[PDB]
Amino acid sequence: GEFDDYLNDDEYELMNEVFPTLKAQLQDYQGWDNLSLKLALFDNNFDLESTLAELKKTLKKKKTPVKSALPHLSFVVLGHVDAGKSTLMGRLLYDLNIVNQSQLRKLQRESETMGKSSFKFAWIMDQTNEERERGVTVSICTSHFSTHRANFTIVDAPGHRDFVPNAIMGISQADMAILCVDCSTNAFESGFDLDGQTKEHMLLASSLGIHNLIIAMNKMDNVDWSQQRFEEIKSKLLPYLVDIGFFEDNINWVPISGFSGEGVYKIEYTDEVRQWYNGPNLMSTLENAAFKISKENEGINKDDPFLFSVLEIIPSKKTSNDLALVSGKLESGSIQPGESLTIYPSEQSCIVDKIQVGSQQGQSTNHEETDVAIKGDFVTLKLRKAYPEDIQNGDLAASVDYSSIHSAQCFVLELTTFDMNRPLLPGTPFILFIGVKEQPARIKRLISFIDKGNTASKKKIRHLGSKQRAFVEIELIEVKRWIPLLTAHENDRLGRVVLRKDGRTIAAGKISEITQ
Amino acid sequence: MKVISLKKDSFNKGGAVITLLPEDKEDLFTVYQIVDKDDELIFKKKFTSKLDEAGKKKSTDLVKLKIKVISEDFDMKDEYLKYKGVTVTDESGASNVDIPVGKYLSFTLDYVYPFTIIKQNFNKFMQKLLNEACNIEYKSDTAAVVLQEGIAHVCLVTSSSTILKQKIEYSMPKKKRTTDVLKFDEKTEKFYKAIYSAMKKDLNFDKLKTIILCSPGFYAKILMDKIFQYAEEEHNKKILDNKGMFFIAHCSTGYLQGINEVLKNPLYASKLQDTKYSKEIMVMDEFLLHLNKDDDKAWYGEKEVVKAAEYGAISYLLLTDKVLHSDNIAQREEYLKLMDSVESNGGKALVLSTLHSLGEELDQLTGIACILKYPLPDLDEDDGEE
Repeated sequence: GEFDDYLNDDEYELMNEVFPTLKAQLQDYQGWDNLSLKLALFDNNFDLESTLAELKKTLKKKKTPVKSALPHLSFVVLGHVDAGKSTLMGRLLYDLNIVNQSQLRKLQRESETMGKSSFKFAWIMDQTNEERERGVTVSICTSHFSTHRANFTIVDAPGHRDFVPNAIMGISQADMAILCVDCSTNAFESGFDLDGQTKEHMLLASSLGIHNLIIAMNKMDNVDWSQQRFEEIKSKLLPYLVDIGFFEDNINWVPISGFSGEGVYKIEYTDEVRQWYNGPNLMSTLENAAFKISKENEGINKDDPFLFSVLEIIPSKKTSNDLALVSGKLESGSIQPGESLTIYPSEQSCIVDKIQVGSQQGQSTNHEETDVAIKGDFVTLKLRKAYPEDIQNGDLAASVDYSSIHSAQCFVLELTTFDMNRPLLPGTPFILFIGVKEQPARIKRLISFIDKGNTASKKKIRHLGSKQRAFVEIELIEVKRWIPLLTAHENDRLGRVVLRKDGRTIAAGKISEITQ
Repeated sequence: MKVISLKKDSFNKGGAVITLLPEDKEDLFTVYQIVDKDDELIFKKKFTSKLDEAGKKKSTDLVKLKIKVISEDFDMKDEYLKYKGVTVTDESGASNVDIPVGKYLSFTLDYVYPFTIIKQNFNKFMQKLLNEACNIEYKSDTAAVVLQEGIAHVCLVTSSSTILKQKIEYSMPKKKRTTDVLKFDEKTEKFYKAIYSAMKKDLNFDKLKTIILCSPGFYAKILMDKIFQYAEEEHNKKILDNKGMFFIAHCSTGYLQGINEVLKNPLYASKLQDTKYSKEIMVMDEFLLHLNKDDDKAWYGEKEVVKAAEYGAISYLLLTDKVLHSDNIAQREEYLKLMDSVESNGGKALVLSTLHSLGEELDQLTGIACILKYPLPDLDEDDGEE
């Protein structure tokens, strides 16, 4: 009980002043508003002065109301899958002096069996391959050895075709690449095929900027360590390498047996089975690599913005399940320990606990210390303050400066095609191999060809001028937030990929642009 | 599937009145390609329970909606089809009776109640899948498992599709420094155990006849003895009796791709259990042999396929039910003309059903393609593209 808003018209006839009168007059005269005059005439009940006095009053409210670490040289061993590239790489591994090694010789001999397939330093390594079957691959892609000149990383292409991806896009580009060939008639004729994965395994390498190659002829012993077969082998193996792009004069050929160990550790005087060869041994040839001068100490190969691709994510004690150990390649820039790396995808960051440059050495447990690495090098990092989920492979890490690195779904790529059985139809599915990632993709559409609209046949690139093997739009079938990737231009190992239909590799290309 | 009635009214020669019963998810996919938007479906539901408001208050009943169709929620793997609509209301009081007019309504399909389709564009292609497949004998027999060195996928080869069931995966050995930190082996054992458990649950040695195991590498062979080890541990005679439904194969990639490498490639399957997989595998084979050997005898695309029909040059016209029922009616007037035009210049025809791998493969080619009798170089200039 409150506010009395009667009176309202009823009173006008009760008192008898009409009201359509004062209205106009005052209003105009004065110059305020309506509503006040009706209230005031009720509140002084039909007055005409005291309400006007109030009005003369009213408006009155006034509104109306450094130090250089020396390498330490990395190599990738390449080969068909049956030359005994493993038997030969394990012999280079053995103990880097050698023998003494007395436990490891026994342990290799234990590795099914101590009596069965008997042993001479390598047969025993081969029996470690037969045990290792039983959980596919028991020894590591980490391997290192030393020589009189240098400390060597080997990563050894399989064994069932996977470690060749562990080198290129994979770690530490290779100062020198090692092609291991079988001297046998059927095995050299096989392996060597244009179609072989072996040619591809060599083809990336040459594309990558892997300038030195050493070619090692295994399994000499079956072909009686022959002069004529060896010179006949050098004569095919080289024109094959030139078709790849390699410089045949620059390539060393070393005759060897991983299986007896002749020409591996000491020169082929130790090999009485060949008297005619006079030249260096397979460690002597690998060691033969020219030392680049490390820095420019504090200096460049990217000063440019840091881009590190993540090949693999794996847990560790000190370094988490991820933001844990991370493995991949330094696409551009540089990284050093104790530094902060930022991962745009997870919007999280971490501190580099340790950095393993190329050649796989210094373990996490023993030491914690080691200086520094430029683009092109692989690293195995250790990340301190970040969580298992935070980094997945395909992510690119960088600093806050020129940070984030950006990332997405389908992309545009200038692929070039090779000799295929089938061609690429627009819409055809293929398997893309960037780094660790191998995924199904659809080459949806074929935007352009040489410069026309068509399907994509063999050997197609624009003949002259702009090169248009094919302009393509490639979409990832597998998963939303499909894949992280970078253009080749800012960094190529993130950018370069291979396309293969079933078994065969149909094409390769560079990623030109990123789309949603 | 079971069809209770199916009738042909007397003032309307075309469309129909279908009363029908889906029996499994292969019949949920058939129904899919039959219902069109604006067709009217009449079901039972349980649309009981209310606000409060006057009274508590409700009742129950068992009220059926004659609902106009407007859209669909379809997930084949999840064995779920639902049709969204507004009530037709009903209709005279003769139907919808009890239903409250003004209220969208949906029908989530069950294998136990029949329902009736008041159909407008009931065609001979639909009638084939409603009286052939509709296949009260059922010949589709297959399950797969594709596996890389690190991921595996339980799958189900369907009367069209390579439907995933379970994108399993464990912590795969990456080759550790030491002799292989027993971590690798332990991790591998857990994995063997994991798939076995999955397949044991997912599969049912009662309706299936083929199980395909494929991998790049020994991984498929390993998984087959791991499958049967753990069977002989559980004494699982749903798997041990059927040691002869398993077939171990190699494929380039251990992703879904491997399925179309094994099925359509004459490596494994020939004419073993192939019935609904027959023909359709070979023709899609040859199509990619031809197009892809850059011989101009295999073509894709509405333009090029209409062009290859002006020369009469078509030997096998390829179309899909995915582009057909994918949504639209007018567009198929042309695609019929286009078959007749090409055959009147040359060819048979092959329609791919369509959640299928083969139909998806042709869907990824615009749901239209052809195989020719002769080389026609440049059918893609004149008309402008590739």
